[PDB]
Amino acid sequence: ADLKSTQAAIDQINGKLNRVIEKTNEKFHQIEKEFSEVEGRIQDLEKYVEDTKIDLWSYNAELLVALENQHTIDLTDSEMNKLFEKTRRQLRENAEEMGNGSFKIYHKCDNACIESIRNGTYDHDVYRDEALNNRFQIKGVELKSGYKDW
Amino acid sequence: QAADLKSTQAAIDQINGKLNRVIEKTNEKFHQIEKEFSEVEGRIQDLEKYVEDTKIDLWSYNAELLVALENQHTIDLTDSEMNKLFEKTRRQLGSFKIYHKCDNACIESIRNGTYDHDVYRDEALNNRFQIKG
Amino acid sequence: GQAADLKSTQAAIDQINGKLNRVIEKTNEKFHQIEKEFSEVEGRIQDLEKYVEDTKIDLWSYNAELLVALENQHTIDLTDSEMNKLFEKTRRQLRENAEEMGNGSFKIYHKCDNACIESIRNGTYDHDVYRDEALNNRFQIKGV
Repeated sequence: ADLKSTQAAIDQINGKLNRVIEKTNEKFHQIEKEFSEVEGRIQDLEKYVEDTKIDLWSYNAELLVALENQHTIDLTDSEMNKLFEKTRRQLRENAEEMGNGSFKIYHKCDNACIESIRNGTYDHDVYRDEALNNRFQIKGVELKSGYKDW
Repeated sequence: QAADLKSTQAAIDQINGKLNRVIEKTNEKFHQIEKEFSEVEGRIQDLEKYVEDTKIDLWSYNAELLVALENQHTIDLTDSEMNKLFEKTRRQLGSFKIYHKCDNACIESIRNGTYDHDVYRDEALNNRFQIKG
Repeated sequence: GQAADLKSTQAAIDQINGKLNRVIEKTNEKFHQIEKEFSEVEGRIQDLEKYVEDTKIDLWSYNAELLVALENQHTIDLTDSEMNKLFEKTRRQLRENAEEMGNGSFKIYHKCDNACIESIRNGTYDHDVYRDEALNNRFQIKGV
């Protein structure tokens, strides 16, 4: 094997290898970034769902109180107390009880979280396919020993 | 010294061969990953729409019960306490029917939708080629 | 001009093969890590969807119960057209999402068990960060 041609078929292969190395290093970091975004969106959405749930339950508690205050219902009646306890159990889960029973609500999904859920997008990289490497020849030279025909 | 051509060509060809299998398998895998990502992102977008529809319909119901009670003169939505409840519903919001952002297909997908989850076929390590010389 | 030295060539070839095999093993491994993370993300979205369904039916069940209490209390008459639409909206949900135990009685079954709930609040994804492979340097086969 000729040295010149041999180190050419070696530099060619190596250059192709180095492109594949550089591109995969790159693509993997993109893929990692995309995952963090998707995962971030899911955590934001989970927060939004919790916030949504708590506000609906807080509302249920507030309606029973408004109706009681105006004497339309009496929360001491058995069936009404049961509904009230249902709301308190769900609120106890969140909020607090600041003694006076009142439940102070705290959102977990801030305005950035809300915006991310509403209009956030994702960095979606598309890999630029790599061209396969052409087959090589490699030139060969004659050993100086033995008969060389005319 | 002096490496035999024939043999050296075989080593180079074994090497280039495996390399091309790697360029090919990774070329494809990355497009599969890109696809699975798009599906995952579509599922999240569809779930967000479902969450919104679920929330809005419950708030629509709250507004509707308030108006029904007022209508039969049980409550007055302008009274301070009642108006606070009424304002919460307005703030969150067919008279009390909001069209769904998550359609039948959207609902089908978030509940039963499957994924194009490609499992990579491990490429074997390339054996050492012993060049004759 | 000159012939390629055997020992140098074998060297240059093993050197390339060594780097390529590192790439093969590392991509093999990374792709499995990527697949595992996809499954986790997908499972989490599925668990969140289930938690939303449970949240939904519990709120609708509450709506239905208040209507019954108000009716029993005679605050509302379910015969009126508007009150009947409210009742239909709550019954509607129970019928689709709960088991009819007879005579308008329903048993609510949750799709998101403990763990599903923990997973949702717990978070955590096996997020692998690839260790960059170094470019391979030029090997000069004895000569030139």
